Amino acid sequence: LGQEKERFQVLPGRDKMLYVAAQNERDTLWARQVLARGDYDKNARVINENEENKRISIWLDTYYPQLAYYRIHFDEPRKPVFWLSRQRNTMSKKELEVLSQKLRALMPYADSVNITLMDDVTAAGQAEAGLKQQALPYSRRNHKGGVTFVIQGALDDVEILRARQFVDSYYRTWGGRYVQFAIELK
Amino acid sequence: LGQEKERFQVLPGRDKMLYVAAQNERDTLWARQVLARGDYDKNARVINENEENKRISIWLDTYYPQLAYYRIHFDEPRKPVFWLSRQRNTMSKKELEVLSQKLRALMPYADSVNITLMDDVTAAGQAEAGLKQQALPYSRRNHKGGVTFVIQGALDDVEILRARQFVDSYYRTWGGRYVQFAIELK
Amino acid sequence: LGQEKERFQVLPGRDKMLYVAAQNERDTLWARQVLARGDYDKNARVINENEENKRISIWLDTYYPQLAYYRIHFDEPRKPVFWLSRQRNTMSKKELEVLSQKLRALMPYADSVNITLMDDVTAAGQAEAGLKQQALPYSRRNHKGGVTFVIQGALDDVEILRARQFVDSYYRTWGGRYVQFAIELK
Repeated sequence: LGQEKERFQVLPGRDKMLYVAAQNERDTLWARQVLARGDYDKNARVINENEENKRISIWLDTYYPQLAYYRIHFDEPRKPVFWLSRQRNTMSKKELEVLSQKLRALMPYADSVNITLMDDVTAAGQAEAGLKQQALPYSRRNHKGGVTFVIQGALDDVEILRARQFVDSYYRTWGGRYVQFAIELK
Repeated sequence: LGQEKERFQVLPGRDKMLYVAAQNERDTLWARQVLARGDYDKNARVINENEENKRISIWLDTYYPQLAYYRIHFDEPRKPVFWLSRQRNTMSKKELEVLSQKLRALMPYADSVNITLMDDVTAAGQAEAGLKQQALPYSRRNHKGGVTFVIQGALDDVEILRARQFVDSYYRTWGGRYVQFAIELK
Repeated sequence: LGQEKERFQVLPGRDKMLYVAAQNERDTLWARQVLARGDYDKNARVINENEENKRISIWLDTYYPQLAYYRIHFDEPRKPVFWLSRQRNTMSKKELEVLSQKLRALMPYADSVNITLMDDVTAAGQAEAGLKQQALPYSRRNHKGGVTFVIQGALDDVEILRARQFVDSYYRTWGGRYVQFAIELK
């Protein structure tokens, strides 16, 4: 990979394909272009966290429709970590091993998929803390199966930016399936 | 290094790579350019305190998410010092040796990473003292898990500058994870 | 040194480097330029009191952070004198010999570094006397760990100049860590 060794990871697939793991969309596009140039399109794929999370969510929409979960993390791409709700889980260890097996089959570059339970109260508390940290007025509204944090009042361009970066960061960690943020409209 | 011996340090890595330690961003960019010219990009890396602190923080966000800490200092780059909260520490000596080991692995140029406990009350007091030194009006607001110092009133261009330099200096020493500064908006 | 024998001193270093001691910034710049011309940059350094005081202060900020001190004087550059607070000293003779040893190592051109205790009440009294000498109105404000002298009223261009020269002189002798001067704003 050369000077690109820090941006990308090449992983072997169970499907005999090669996977290039990228860190963002701009690297993903560029990497796909390089592939589409040397004609490796049929033999290699470029992956990223955001796309893979969307792709697996589609599959879950049809196979595990009532599933209470957060997000998959790929800090170690050969061993992704699937974050599930601790409070809202209904499945036994055996059923969770089945899910993990089916997730592995969907990600040919993954040795295994670890299912890890995450606390809902913690999920919402980390959202609150980040808003308190920036002395942002907000209302926490608890609904059935989620929480909305409504950010209130006017904010300057800097504060609008700093709040957007917090929100973006939160979603990258937790996904947008449980806690959501919104901006007050008056 | 020649006439550059005072700005940079060359350190060997456990990964067989060479590390050039720089003092600021402008030296870091220039040093990377020199490397990108002689084609040492694949064999040498340029490091600085600010970038390394951000890089390790990312890793801690996922592996030690509840960790109460300040900052890593590199006054001796082969032996960085990781400043942890004395009051908010929950880990035993053994758990702190584990952390230190994992920090070492992340910094191939470090012989060891020393974990040092720093007093929260001291952290906030040094922030206060620096504001008192400049006869700056401020409110200290104690929150849960932090302190905000809100600098009040109008200030002339010189005083705005001298307050920014204090704040910048404070953050370089302590990081921005516990004590924060803000400017009053009226 | 020739006609330059009165402006500069050449001192040998323990590090095998040669040190040129200069009296001001303009001589320091000029001396560095001469060196950067004959290619002695890698073998000789130019030093001055102001820069050396800043350089050692940085080191003390991290190694002796609570240290109550004034300034280092180089009237005899091979034997600098480090002025410490007599009232606010907490260290024993042994601890002060340790400090002196570490200061020596930081100044390869110094045979030894003498640590000398200076009286805080004397430090503030010399500030007062110099202001009384010029029939300057002022308020002495005693704070915790320092004194501010606030110079009051309007002054003509000559008096503004004479007060600036006193202040500049004071700081050169005592540093700016204990007594500070300020100008009243009305």
